[PDB]
Amino acid sequence: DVFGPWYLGPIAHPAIGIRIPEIILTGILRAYKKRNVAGGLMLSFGRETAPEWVINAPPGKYEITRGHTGTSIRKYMTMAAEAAVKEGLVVEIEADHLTVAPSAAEAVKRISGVRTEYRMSEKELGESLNYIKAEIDEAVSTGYVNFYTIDTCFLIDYSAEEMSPGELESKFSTIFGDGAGDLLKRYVGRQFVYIGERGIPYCFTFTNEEVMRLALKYRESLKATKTICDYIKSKMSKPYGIEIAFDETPSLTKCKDMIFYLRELWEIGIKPDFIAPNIGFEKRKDYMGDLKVLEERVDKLAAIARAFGALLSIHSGSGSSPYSGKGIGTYEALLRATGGKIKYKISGVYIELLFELLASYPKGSKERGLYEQIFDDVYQFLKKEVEEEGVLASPELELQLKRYEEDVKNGVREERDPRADFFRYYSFVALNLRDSSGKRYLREAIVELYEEDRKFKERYDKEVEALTLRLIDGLKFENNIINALAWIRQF
Ligand code: NI
Repeated sequence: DVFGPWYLGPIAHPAIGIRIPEIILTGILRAYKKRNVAGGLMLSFGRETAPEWVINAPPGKYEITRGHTGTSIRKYMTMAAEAAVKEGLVVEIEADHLTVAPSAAEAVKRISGVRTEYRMSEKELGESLNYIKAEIDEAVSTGYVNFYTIDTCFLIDYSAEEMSPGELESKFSTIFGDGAGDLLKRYVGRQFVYIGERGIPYCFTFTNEEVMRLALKYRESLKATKTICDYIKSKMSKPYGIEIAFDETPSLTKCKDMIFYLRELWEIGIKPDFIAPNIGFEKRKDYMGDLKVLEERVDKLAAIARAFGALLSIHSGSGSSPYSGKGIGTYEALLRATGGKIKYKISGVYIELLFELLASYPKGSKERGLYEQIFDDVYQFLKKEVEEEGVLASPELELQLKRYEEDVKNGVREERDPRADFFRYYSFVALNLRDSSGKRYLREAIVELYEEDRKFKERYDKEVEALTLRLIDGLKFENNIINALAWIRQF
């Protein structure tokens, strides 16, 4: 009998972040149980979660952005595993975005519309890797981790695309040496053909110059991915999978880049189950492009991933509102493009939902008082970050803060609107703000409200379940457990 944490393999499934496992797990597991779903439960190792020793550190040691949910790796993994065992459910415990980066604030800025174009030192690379290993150690120590997403997008060298032909060749020869010819031979003068769900065969060929650029573009990303995957392999006594996070990049993912990246991974002995391309999805927004163009693009990239025994993993899955999915028509275009064989990720949307729910109670109520305190403390914390040029300060944040001010001044927007841009993007800091005794006072209050107020618990659980069911029914994950067991049985 199969239940609790299992590695599900490259099969269609939702994977859902649990920023406050205490309040979110009931509604999610209800929905999973109702639609007979094998789902993932996760948090991002670069931003949302952190090791215990980061979480339990005193105020001020670590940037607000590191483990900003207040939820440790041990905690989310143990709570989710144990909840699932208790509910008789198969789930996958995933470590989302193992992120190479100089800081969590940079990893956050990256997905909040902030132009930083920072460049990492060698010591920084080393420490980021050590941070990741330590995070891994905590995951492994729980006995429950099934799956890791690796994010080395910070290491992608965009200068390789702009090098002079003479500089290019010279660097290529020097780096790759006697392996240069082998590397070119894998690609140049070959017609690659990948067939999508549509039945359209897509043709790709490569010039030497293209291969040389791709190779220089991705060498550091590939090397770090290798180091991370070797460390995971050295520590895991149970089977697991890898996802490549390839989505937090400045432009759309190109077909040839992905062919190359997956193939080079393959050459060094890494076969991801999932790859997450940039397809034009943005955090906190319904899809803002042409649905036909989207389907076309996803059909191609899905076909490519398929030939490497992989599915696409869709990040930035939540949209403009907790109720909007990712826009009308968006799920249908993804399903046609993938025949339903797809992994889809959401996380932050559950806290947006929490906050708007609190905001919807009447002034006079404690629920709404709590909301207003959250909003006020966030606003003031961020003003102070801009004021003191703290770690989250940026021109973009400053503008959003001014936009909110202007709008309330001109009666365009009401005070404490949870839809104000700055709050939508930066409300996450609420869960890591601390009182003078260093407690996460707002996260503690939320959990208290939930644990002690029966009517609040009930309404939130219903909203969480409902949101998870919209995702499940929208992307046809109902009964996906069948393929998960077909994978597991093979072992
Ligand atoms: Ni993501």
